[PDB]
Amino acid sequence: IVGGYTCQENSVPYQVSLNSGYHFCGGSLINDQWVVSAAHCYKSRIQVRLGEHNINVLEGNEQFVNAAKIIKHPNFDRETYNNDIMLIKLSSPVKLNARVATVALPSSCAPAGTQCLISGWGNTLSSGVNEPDLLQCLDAPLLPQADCEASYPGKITDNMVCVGFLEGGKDSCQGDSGGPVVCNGELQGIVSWGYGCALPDNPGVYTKVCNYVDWIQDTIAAN
Ligand SMILES: [Ca+2]
Repeated sequence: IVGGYTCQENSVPYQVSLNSGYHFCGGSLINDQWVVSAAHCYKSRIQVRLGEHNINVLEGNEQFVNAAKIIKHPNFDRETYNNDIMLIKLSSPVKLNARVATVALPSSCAPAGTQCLISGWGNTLSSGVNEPDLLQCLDAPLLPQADCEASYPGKITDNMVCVGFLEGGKDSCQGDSGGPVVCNGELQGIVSWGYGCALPDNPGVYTKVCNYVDWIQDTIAAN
């Protein structure tokens, strides 16, 4: 998260860290045994870490659970990042509590102008790389599709939505990928891609979760 602020300890209890020996992506807990992330964060073996704040220090609220089923969206296109959504079934249900809680699926697609919360342990710089220890937060509005398409000519599909600032400075970045975009208590987006990080006229692009509610539920029920 570039230009964000450090989140209060455990204030985003649905945020999870995908670990493959190191933190590589983020995700959202949608129920005691399922996490939703980005298809581009796929790895054959993943350890999901819940109740995290400081990613490099044991604080007492952590719950490390291994992924049992890693399911990428069948129509994920790695070149366009279309359908960049993935589901992870944990090997066992987690203990839900204050620092480990679920986030709601969207009942509808949020209108442009809605203020959302983005969080993650991704890169904090607009140039170069700096991975933070503490969970970063960012308050950003959902942008109009016209502005999204104008920023990325011929690359924005209807399963993508831009969130952020056209003037730059604040944005999600590598490492935040798979992470949550929560507006009014509902998961509206998933960190997917973007040109650079926090650059003017290049807002972040996110997977439009409201288009996948059915697939999510169907898959959870079928697995
Ligand atoms: Ca920790």
